[PDB]
Amino acid sequence: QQQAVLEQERRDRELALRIAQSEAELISDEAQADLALRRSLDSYPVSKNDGTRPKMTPEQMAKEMSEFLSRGPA
Repeated sequence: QQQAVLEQERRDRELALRIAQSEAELISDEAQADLALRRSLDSYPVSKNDGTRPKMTPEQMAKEMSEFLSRGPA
């Protein structure tokens, strides 16, 4: 198991050191940008499908005022 605990230990330190030295140096911005790009699944733009377009229809203003008047005191 030596080879295991050995390469595992040495490696562990190496990486850990890279992340510590990198994050501490804040030079490895490429990683953040990448992970951020892959993490931003919402990369795609917005898609209208609810009808939130200008012009308040009777139903809208009605739902707003109705919901407003009906709420509570303070």
